[PDB]
Parts: sequence; structure tokens; C-alpha cells
Amino acid sequence: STTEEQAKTFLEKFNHEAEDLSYQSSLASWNYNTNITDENVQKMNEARAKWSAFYEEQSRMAKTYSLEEIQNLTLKRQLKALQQSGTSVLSAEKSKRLNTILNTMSTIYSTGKVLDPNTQECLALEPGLDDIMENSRDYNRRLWAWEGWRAEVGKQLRPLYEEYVVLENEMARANNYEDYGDYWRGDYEVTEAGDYDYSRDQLMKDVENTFAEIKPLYEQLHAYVRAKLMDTYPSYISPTGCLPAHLLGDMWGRFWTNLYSLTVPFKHKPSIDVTEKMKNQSWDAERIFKEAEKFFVSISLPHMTQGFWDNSMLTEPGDGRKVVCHPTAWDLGKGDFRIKMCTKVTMDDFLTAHHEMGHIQYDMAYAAQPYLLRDGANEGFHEAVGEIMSLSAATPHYLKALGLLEPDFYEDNETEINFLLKQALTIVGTLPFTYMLEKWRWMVFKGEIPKEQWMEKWWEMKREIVGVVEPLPHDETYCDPACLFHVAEDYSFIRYYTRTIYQFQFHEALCKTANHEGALFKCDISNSTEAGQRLLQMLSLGKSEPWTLALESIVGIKTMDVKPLLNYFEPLFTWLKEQNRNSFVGWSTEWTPYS
Amino acid sequence: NLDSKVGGNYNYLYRLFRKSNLKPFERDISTEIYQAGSTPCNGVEGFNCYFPLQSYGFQPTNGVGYQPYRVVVLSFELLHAPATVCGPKKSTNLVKN
Ligand SMILES: *[C@@H]1O[C@H](CO)[C@@H](O[C@@H]2O[C@H](CO)[C@@H](O)[C@H](O)[C@H]2NC(C)=O)[C@H](O)[C@H]1NC(C)=O
Ligand SMILES: *[C@@H]1O[C@H](CO)[C@@H](O)[C@H](O)[C@H]1NC(C)=O
Ligand SMILES: *[C@@H]1O[C@H](CO)[C@@H](O)[C@H](O)[C@H]1NC(C)=O
Ligand SMILES: *[C@@H]1O[C@H](CO)[C@@H](O)[C@H](O)[C@H]1NC(C)=O
Repeated sequence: STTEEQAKTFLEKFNHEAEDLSYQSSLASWNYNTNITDENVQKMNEARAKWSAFYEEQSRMAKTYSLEEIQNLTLKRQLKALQQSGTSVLSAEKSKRLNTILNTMSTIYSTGKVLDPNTQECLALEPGLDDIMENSRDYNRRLWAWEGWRAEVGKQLRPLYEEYVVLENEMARANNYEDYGDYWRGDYEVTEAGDYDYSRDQLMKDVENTFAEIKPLYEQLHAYVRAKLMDTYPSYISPTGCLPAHLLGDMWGRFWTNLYSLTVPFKHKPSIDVTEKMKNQSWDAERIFKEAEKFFVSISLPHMTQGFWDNSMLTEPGDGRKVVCHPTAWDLGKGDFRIKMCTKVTMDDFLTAHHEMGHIQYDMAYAAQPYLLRDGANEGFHEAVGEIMSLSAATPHYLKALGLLEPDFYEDNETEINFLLKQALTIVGTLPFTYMLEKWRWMVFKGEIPKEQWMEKWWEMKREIVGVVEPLPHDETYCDPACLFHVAEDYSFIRYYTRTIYQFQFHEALCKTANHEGALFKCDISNSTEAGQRLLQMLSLGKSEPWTLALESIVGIKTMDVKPLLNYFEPLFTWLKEQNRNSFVGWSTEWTPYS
Repeated sequence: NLDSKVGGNYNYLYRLFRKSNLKPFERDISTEIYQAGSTPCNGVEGFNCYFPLQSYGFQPTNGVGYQPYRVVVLSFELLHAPATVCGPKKSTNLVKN
């Protein structure tokens, strides 16, 4: 008999077999240090080994099943997930040296151990690396920390990672794959499929078009941001001077929310609060979380289970019973879902509950599918849906639905705090980084030409595209491309290309269905009872359908588009033009970083 | 409530891999290895023959669909026998004169 029926027949068993061990893998993600440890870490570490070991036996016999001669992708998508070749192409001798590279930076790079004279300021996360910048602006950190951090990192991390770059890509050329990067987009690129022979053809020209209109507006924005930064330290922060990447609130300075504090436009202006209940009322977050669910199911989001309600907290007991601040989707399955996050009394964690507990509702939205198919259309779709409503949490328009304060309270039009601009700093500040970080790793894994140009070309476009000029040029002793938290640990950065755009595409659609164009940032998502009667079909489809068909119901497009970002900055830009007239747009090109 | 504990209750026996479907008012007790393929494996678990028996894992934290349920089917028949399995409970208090 043909293996076609046998292959599906094992899939019935395989679905049940996968579910049992997956529960064990996600049994505990915080039970490590909260109390004493009778046995905590090795409990699920072995379970993942058992699940991986059982997976290997399942995957190995799945190859005998007929992967080819399957003209329809309705069920072959479940076959391909298990029948992936994976790491099994390598030999035993090849596989032994791979783990040697993985543990190289696991210790020296994870914690910063660089000597400082008298220990004025050590280069480590302790004590309070990020918070010490918001109160102290010491000059020594601004120059000495640049040299010292990578001195103890690049000595050994540069040559060891060469083996994975070249030698581990021999099998990719065997399977026509360009690199591991093409392996990361295995689900995006589907060939030999009827009517769904879809590839990433836009990867030839996606890079150029989206950044054409960004640069003219990006140059204008940095002038206004740097304008308020002159009075902090004019000796180094000057219109001629440029701020290196380590001087933007982190050792790498990718997120620029730390820059808000020094750019306060009006210190004498009286300030109102989003909640305005710091009194004997004693506002409880769980009550508002219950009050926020109605908006979440206003767009037909399936109700998250009683596990969170049965077990949660409002005030920390301050005992061994504690939950560490780990934001992670609980893919427990079997009908079990529990939300246990840092439900403290903080305003910051209030806003993100839309991504903390409200984003979780997507897990069981496609629970009808098996465990393998219980996912979104792609990686970007899953992440971007949770960010649609997060930006309107601090809106006073959101408070009107709450009803805690006066429902008839006046809505001020003094929206001129840099808080509005601060939201753009994280979104647009890291856009040029993700823009050219992946381009460096695309051809470099191929290794078609030598490594005589890997370093100097790495430092070519970054000195003018983002306006960051390093005070000290880096050498082979500095593995700057391998000095990131993700390149060294082999994390797929290709998600950022799609996750960023689709969030505004998802968000603009909701504002389109809410008859609110123009002020995208002021999207009136409250009382959005008018959106649940159409978007309910998209939750059910899950991975059973291509993302191309699902995208028509919100924007009616087949590609990635940048229209929502244009109208985001227009209300801010009108007030931004008048205060930037003294300072020239942009920065000096190829200036001397030393001065 | 009374049939769930951590680790899963495996006492109940069910199968989801049988050569043919069942019939109305029919009971199947015998179990054979699910030899889906044409190649006989001589009744040894592996390729082309899967294990027929299976068991639900009934931990208490399972969802409502996974929650075990006890269902009773009350079948009624009339094979033209004088047998009766009912009886009235209506009797008003008697009065006199
Ligand atoms: C959202 O819309 C609802 C009606 O669809 C309104 O809220 C109700 O308003 C009436 C008064 O007109 C009150 O009696 C109800 O108690 C309100 N219900 C709720 C759930 O608030 C109002 O237009 C909006 N509600 C807001 C902004 O809270
Ligand atoms: C403290 O108590 C439990 C009891 O088993 C322990 O296993 C775990 O580490 C801690 N529980 C939580 C919820 O932190
Ligand atoms: C086509 O779809 C059916 C639907 O169940 C699936 O079973 C089958 O594996 C798919 N591929 C074929 C028939 O090649
Ligand atoms: C703020 O100004 C806008 C016009 O830009 C106006 O529509 C709104 O009513 C004003 N809000 C006030 C005065 O509270």
C-alpha cells in the first residue's frame, strides 16, 4: 500500500503524543528560585530532553513517509514541520564541536567582568547599570566604557564563531539554502505547492523602498530631540558633536526612552494623571483588568480561562511565594491557561497588560488545531496583534470607558509633551539598526569571498545612516557583529522586518473600522463594539490558511506597506517645525569622532 | 471534581484506532494492533502498525473539553412483552359521605 494513508494515520497518534510532553516542557517557567530547591531546574530540563528524544524517534520514521507527491498543502504543513531535516544532517563528530561555540559567550559575555581603577564604575549590569544613567551622567563612562566592554569580549568570540559561519553552511548549499537565514524563513518561503508557490521575492527590493521616505523625516526629528539636550552637557552634546550608540541610554543604546527625562519641554506646567486615584480609594489593578476585558472581547477575542482568576495576586506577599517578572506565553495546552505576571502596583505594567494578559487570548483562539498547527499565520502576525492597543493605554480617552474619574472630564489639547515623541524614539530609533543588521548577516553566512572586508565594511554605512561615529575604531580583537545579545546566540532577527510593519497595519485597520483617520496615535479604541463582527473569522483560521488571504480583510493588500507611519507623525510635525528652525537638519557627515 | 489528579488518571481505557467502525448497540472488547500498512509487522509496535489502546491524562487543571464526564444512556424498547417498568404516584386522600 501507499504510505500516503499511513503517514496521516500516524499523525493521529503523533498529535496526542506531542501534547503530553509539551505540557511537561511548559510545566514551570518560574519555579526556579522562589523557595528552596528540592528539585526545580532538573525537573523540566529532563522533560525537555525526553520530549526532544521522543521527537527524534518521531521525526526519524516520519522521513520514510512520502513527503513528495503531495500536491496540496492543507495537511502537508503538518508533515513538513515534523519531517524537517534539522540538525541531523551533521555527523556525530561535527555535532560535538557545535556546542563548544555555544558556551563560549555564555559566561564571559553574559556578565561584565572588566577591571576598573578603584571601581568607580564597573562595566556590568550590577549595581543598577540602566538606572544609574537616569540620575548620574559621569564623563568617564561616556568614553572609558566604550573601550573596556569589548576588550574582554572580542578576544575569543571572533574566531570561534567562524566555524559555524562557514563550515556549518555546507549542508545549506546541499539543500540549495542560501544560509541559516534562509532556513529561518522556511515557513515564509513555500515552493512546489499548487496556487501557493509563494517565496520571499520582495527580499531583493524590500530594503530600498521602505527607507526612502523615512530619512527626510528622521533627520528632522533628531534635531528637535537634540535641541533639548544642549543644556545637559554642552561640552560633549553639541550640534557639531555626535552621540555614539553607547551614549543613548544603554551600552548599545538601541532603545531611546531614556532620552525623555533630559528633554522635558515645560517643567513649570502642572501635570494631571491617567488614573488620578492616588488617595484612600485604593485602586486595584485586577478590577481594571476585569474592566479592560470588555474592550478585548469587543473585537471578539476569546475569553482567557479561569486559571488566571483562580490563581493570581494583587499585592506581593513578600515571602518565598513570588513570581519573577517573566513575560512569556503559556503554551500549556490541554485547555489549561494561567496568567501569572508581576501584577504589582505600577503604572508601567498597567499599560502593557494588553500585551501581558490581553495578548495571550490568541493562544486558544486557534486551539481547534493540533499542537503543531496551534499558531498564527507567521511569527510577525503573532507578535504584532498584541501591540495594537498597547499604545492607547495612557490615553485619557481610555479612562472615559473606565468611569473611575469624572466621565465628563475635559480632554486637554496641550498634547505637546515629548512623551508623544518618546513613543516614536523606540519605534523609529531602532528601525535603522534592524535595517542593516540583517543585511550584514545575509551574505556573510555564505562565505563566498574572504574575511578581509568583514570588519571595515561593517563600519561603513553605520557612520552616516544613523549618525553614530565610534570614538575608537574596532579591530579583529573586537567582534562587534558577534557582540550582540542575539548574533552570538543564533537568534533569528528576520522577525523584526515583519513584526514592526504588521503592528501598524493591524492597528491602522482597527482605526479604519473605528472611523478615525489622521491622528493614528489618538486611536479611539474605546467602546469598539463595531469591530468584533468581522475579525472573528481570522482567529479561527490560524495556520490552516495562508496569511495573504487573511490580510485582505483588514487592508486588502498582498505586501508590506508603510502608509500608517506617515500619518502618525503629521500632528507632531506641525508643532515640530516651529521649534527646529534654529538648528540645521541632520548632522555632520564623516566628522571626527574624537572631538 | 472526583476523577482528576496530577499526572493524569489512566484507569479508563479507550481506543481511537480500529479497523472498522462500531454498530448500534454493539460492544467491542477485542483489540488488535492497528496495522495501517499492508506490510505485516507480526504484532510488534513500530512502523505500519500503531498501538490501538490509549488513555486520557486527567489532571485537574484540564479544560472543560478535556474534563472527564459521566454520561448515562437510558434505552427504551417495546418488544411486545407484557413487562412494565413504571408506576404512578398519584393518590388523593379519600373522603366519605
Ligand atoms: C460606551 O457605550 C455605552 C453604551 O453603548 C455607554 O455607556 C453606558 O452609558 C449609560 C448612559 O448613557 C450608562 O447608564 C451605562 O452604565 C453605561 N455602560 C457602561 C458599560 O459604561 C457609553 O457611551 C460608553 N461607556 C463608557 C464610555 O464608559
Ligand atoms: C514555592 O512553593 C512551591 C511548593 O511546591 C514550590 O514548588 C515553588 O518553588 C514555589 N511556588 C511558587 C508559585 O513560586
Ligand atoms: C490534501 O488534503 C488532505 C485533506 O485531509 C490531506 O489529508 C492530504 O494529505 C493532502 N495532500 C495530498 C492528498 O497529497
Ligand atoms: C483644543 O483645540 C482643538 C482645536 O485644535 C479643539 O477642537 C478642542 O475643542 C480644544 N480643546 C479644549 C479647548 O479643551
